[PDB]
Amino acid sequence: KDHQLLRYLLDKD
Amino acid sequence: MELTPDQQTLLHFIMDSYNKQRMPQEITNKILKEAFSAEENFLILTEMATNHVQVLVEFTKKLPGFQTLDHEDQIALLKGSAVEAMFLRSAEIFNKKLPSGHSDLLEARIRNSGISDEYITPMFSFYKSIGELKMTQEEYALLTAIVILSPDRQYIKDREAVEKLQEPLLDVLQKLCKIHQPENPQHFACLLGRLTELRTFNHHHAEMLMSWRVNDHKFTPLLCEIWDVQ
Ligand SMILES: O=C(Nc1ccccc1F)[C@H](C1CCCCC1)n1c(-c2ccc(Cl)cc2)nc2cc(F)c(F)cc21
Repeated sequence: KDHQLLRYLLDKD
Repeated sequence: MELTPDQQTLLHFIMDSYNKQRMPQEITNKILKEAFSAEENFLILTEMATNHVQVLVEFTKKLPGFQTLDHEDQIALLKGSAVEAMFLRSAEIFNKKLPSGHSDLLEARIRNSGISDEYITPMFSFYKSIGELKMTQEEYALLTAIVILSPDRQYIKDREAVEKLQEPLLDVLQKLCKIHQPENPQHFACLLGRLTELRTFNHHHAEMLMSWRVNDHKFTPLLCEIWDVQ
């Protein structure tokens, strides 16, 4: 998906 | 006039999060130590930019109210500010006072890093424009937070929610401008105006990187998401 790593870094922790 | 207790709390909190970035001295020490090939400098840039985005996301998540925003708007703000934040951080690093002759060697080394001359002139013009503002660490931190919380970004669904988060940071920055430079009442407007100049690096960032004097332009998957490359 578009911006998959950014979405991950934003939604983690 | 003076900062309120809530404003002081907000300022120290922003400063603490901002100070989690890679130290300017660390970066300039490597560039000044020895000259690198355009290939070596390209790899130094991609590793620096990857670490920068990672820390920028952590700084952004700590901005008051950021986590209450719509998830798609959160992505749009990060994606819309990452390149500008990198150039603003590079400008801060470039303008740090160094021993006699060091800033000249640093400039010459960056000028011969592999980047095209056509991107060199607008880049150093912006760095020197930033340098003339004689900004404090607090001003750089607040200006970075203001860049990130820009309600005018493309694809932002709820601009008012973003405005509400940016407005208290602009108020704090305005007070700091009046305190650090009372003789210059144009200082706040100057700081804000340089943000327009900052936005110009978005249009040509992809070309700036693709025209680096290297045979292969390898980027990390995270940089591919944030930069318009590969
Ligand atoms: O690492 C960098 N910038 C940077 C990135 C993320 C966080 C902090 C940073 F400083 C590069 C290096 C890379 C290696 C070759 C020399 C330039 N860099 C730039 C720069 C930034 C982006 C493009 Cl497309 C072209 C050059 N402007 C700089 C000014 C400086 F004072 C400085 F110390 C390094 C600087």
